[PDB]
Amino acid sequence: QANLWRSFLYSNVALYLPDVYKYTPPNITLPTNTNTYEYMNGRVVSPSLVDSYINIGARWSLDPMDNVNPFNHHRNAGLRYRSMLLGNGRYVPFHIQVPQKFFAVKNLLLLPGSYTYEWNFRKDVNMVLQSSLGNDLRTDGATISFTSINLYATFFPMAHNTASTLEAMLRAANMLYPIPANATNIPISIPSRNWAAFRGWSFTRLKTKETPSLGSGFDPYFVYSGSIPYLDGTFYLNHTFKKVSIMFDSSVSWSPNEFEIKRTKDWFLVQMLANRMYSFFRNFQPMSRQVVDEVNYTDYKAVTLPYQHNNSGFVGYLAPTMRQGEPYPANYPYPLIGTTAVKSVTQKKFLCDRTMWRIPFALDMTFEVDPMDEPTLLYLLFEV
Amino acid sequence: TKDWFLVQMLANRMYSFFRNFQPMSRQVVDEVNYTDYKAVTLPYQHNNSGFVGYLAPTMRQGEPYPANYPYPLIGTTAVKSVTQKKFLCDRTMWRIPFALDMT
Amino acid sequence: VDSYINIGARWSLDPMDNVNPFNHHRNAGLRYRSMLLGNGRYVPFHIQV
Amino acid sequence: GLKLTPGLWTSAYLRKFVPEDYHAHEIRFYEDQSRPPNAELTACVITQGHILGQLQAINKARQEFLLRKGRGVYLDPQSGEELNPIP
Amino acid sequence: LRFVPVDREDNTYSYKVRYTLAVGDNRVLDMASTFFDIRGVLDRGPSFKPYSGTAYNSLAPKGAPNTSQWIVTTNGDNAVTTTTNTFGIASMKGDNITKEGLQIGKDEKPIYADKTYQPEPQVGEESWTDTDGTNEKFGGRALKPATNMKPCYGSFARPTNIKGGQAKNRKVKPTTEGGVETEEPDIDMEFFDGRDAVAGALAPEIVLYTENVNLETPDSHVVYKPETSNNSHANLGQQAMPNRPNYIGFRDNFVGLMYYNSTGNMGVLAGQASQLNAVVDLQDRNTELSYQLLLDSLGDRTRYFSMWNQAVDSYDPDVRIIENHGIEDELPNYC
Amino acid sequence: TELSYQLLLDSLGDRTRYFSMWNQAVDSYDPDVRIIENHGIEDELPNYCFPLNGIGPGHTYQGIKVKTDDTNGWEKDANVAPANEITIGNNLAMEINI
Amino acid sequence: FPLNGIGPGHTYQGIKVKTDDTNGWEKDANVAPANEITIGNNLAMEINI
Repeated sequence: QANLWRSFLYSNVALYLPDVYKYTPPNITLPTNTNTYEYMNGRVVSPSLVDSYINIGARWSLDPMDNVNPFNHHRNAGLRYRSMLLGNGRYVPFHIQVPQKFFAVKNLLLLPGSYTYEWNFRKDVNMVLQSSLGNDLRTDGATISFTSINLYATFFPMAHNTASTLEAMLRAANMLYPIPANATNIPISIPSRNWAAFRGWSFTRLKTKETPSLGSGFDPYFVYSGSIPYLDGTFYLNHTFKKVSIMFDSSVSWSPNEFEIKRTKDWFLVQMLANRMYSFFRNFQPMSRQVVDEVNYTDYKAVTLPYQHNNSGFVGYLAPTMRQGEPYPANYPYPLIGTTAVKSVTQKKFLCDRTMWRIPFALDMTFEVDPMDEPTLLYLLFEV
Repeated sequence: TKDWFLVQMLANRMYSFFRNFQPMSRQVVDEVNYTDYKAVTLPYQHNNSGFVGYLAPTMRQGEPYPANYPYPLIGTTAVKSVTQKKFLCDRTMWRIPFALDMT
Repeated sequence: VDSYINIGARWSLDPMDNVNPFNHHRNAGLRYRSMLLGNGRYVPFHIQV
Repeated sequence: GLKLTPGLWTSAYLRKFVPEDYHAHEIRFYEDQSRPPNAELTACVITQGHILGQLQAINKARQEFLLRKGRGVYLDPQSGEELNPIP
Repeated sequence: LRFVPVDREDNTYSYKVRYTLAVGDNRVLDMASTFFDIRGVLDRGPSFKPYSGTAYNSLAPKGAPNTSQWIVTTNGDNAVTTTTNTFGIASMKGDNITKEGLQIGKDEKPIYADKTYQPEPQVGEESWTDTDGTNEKFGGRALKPATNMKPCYGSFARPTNIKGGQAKNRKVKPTTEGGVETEEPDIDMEFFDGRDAVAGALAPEIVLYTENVNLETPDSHVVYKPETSNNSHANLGQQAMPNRPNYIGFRDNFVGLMYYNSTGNMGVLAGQASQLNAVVDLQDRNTELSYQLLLDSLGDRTRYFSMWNQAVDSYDPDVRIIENHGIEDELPNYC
Repeated sequence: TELSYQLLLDSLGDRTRYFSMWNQAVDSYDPDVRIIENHGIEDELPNYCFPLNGIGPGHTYQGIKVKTDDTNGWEKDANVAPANEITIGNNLAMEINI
Repeated sequence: FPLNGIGPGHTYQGIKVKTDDTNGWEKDANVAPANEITIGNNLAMEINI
């Protein structure tokens, strides 16, 4: 039973940890590119980082994992469904049908005139395909190729009298802001546009490595093919927000100036008032855990990860290597229960994903964010 | 053939079409294009050699050695592939809509 | 039929297609009936048809 | 353009007022009386109902098509059947 | 109406297509009802692994090496570069061994094992209560010191002959006439007797066929590599781990296959003699996300289709949030 | 007659669509047995078996102590038993892919 | 199965056919004095999982 549990935890959590926690085995040479399959595979993660005892007896997502795209997983049901749909081989021919979207949200109709309609398609593999790991598919050796595209259209009758009647009868902005690494403040200034149509705005945090530089023919710097939350709405870094303050300029209320994200019931109420799959209360999840007290327990000594030994002698040491070591009592973790329990404190955190923030309704703001180790972008959806 | 699909649908529960019809598709090694193909018969295919009973639920026997079956359809040394298709329909019947001779 | 049989795809085995799938010990209905009669070789039955 | 903008419909709605059916002598509160209205109810900008029916029909066809093929469909390369048909 | 395009240009990163529409006389064109129809070929790259764990020698211990050989230089004033050690198995029983090789069948003119395939690695003596006694001649086949050492786990060697053999074809067969070269299977015969055997009576005790194969590991890699030199003694204990699964396919609602909001590459729905682009395809609006939210909103009517959302990205809820309640390991489990 | 009865009962499902155990006896098969979906096994790690004492066998050792003299020599000790079992290196094991 | 895929074994040497037609074998120098080569199948222990 222990082996089955450890194998599950390994294969479903440990291999997907950030790269800072892994290492390159000695005597092996791996590519210098950090987004290629060979590199993402060669690195080996110690099996003891997530062991059988991790947060024993509670619901708690791992601290490293919160800032990792959960959708770039091999248990992604939809991605696996699609990959099966294409087949089980490397070379497969595809027959597909796709709906036009620009006119799906604009809903245009054409009267006489004999128009010309030209559209372009993509052959960049990264943006057209997807991968569980997210390894640059462009350099790996994936390619796409078309043979014939034809357009299917459906006209409808309408009397010329009706068209003449109509003819004689009637006679959202997107902004992306930078966020340097390990930033905490972000003062932004909205460009001055028509103050009207400010029917609330949304905002979420993304990654520079994930948002593509849409607005050209081909972005050479897009070296990732996983989930693009900027395009499919799979946002996950919504819990890294602390406080958003608007300048003193007056605003219509559905109108405070600063909202506290996490120190708060106020934000819960605001988001509920702003109100499916992409909606609050379907992706909000609080959690609570008891942990060893730091300052009251007098005999506390924080052992660093390299010097923590549990299951010594019966597992590879800091490596998926064969048996090594000698049996000996463990030192990690500290018993929170039992006849020799230690003093405890309570921790609390929440995860909200596949969603967005919605503030109800020259403008200046200041944003607070929990520091992160890679560049991020502040996405703003000014509905108009 | 789409024609038969249409005929059976037009002829139309547990004992009914569209509840027991199931198509399938698989990629397999190409026979005539892959130049270095050699069809090993079942008795001469060895995989997991040495760690399983040989042609019998018998104890460990053999020696470890690289396997020969199957052919890698994926990877950096993938082989050429062709597509196969088949369907299974069960707990059902055919229904032709409406001296007589048939074949 | 080893662990690698048609790795990565949905495919019923070629030999199996022409074998009655209902003559299986995972047949839910047959097992239900056999339990209904009991768990021994000799059992008396009271039935209505 | 020829696009029916929010602003135009609202202006038409605001300007309109039926001089009749507005009883200024006593409190009547139509829809509490069991009597028919003085004048037939009509839309503000659109007048002919045939055109409105046609617009409703095109909208319904739009929505049903979007439901039928919103995801896009995968169909077999060799043959031409749908691999993920939705009824 | 189907519509075959007028002009098509397949550039390096784009596939432009141009059409021509017809006047809507007594009719008007529902544009949002339009849908394309694509047909092509897809190559998912060498990083396509639609399964977890290996496919070859899955049962083998993850440190077990094949039966291989290596050469020790033994540098010095009188270097001895002919060490040629071996480590492996011999399981093919035989009555006797001679210059020809292991004896398998007697008919006498005993039949000696064919070198192309025999001894079949699959076939081994099936007896723990054997106690045959007398002289137990045994044979097998090992890997020559030219093929790279890799663990049995996830090790493949394409078959080269119909009978299951894996030996490569030696490309060298010099002849004393100029002429041309010839191909012979690269297989040999090595004999071993015993450490304590006295020089007087030395007889073959273990035959061992040795060859080269196109060893490769299509779905595995190495996690522990003691020494850098290929084919060394310590290298026998290198570990292997299966390659990580990686499913590739199209995106949810074929995101990215069009060129919405691409100022450099846009479209026009203008008249043949109008020159007014009716499609203002700018980057102010994010069309794909608008589509996603629109489809989500349309759930009201389509709340009956339970597979309505069989492609949307999702995660295993237990992976993201972990509930550790231990393991019911009260008893032991002996072997 | 029997097949007529079977089809008749099947047809009667309309009214009897509420009885969820209406069909608890009809023959059926495990869908996964007929059509097999092979996606491998999450066997990334090994799974070792260790001896009952946590160690294999070993060798008998004695005790020696630094000489009271400054001499860099060692002598037999009497405060330690003549024979002590102390294994050398890692322990014997055998791995199985569960 | 053991970690190396084999149990223990016995040390063997190398011998080659004599350059003479004589049906006799001599010690060889192109092979190491000691070689580990197990005989028969490998040690194992079975468990009912």
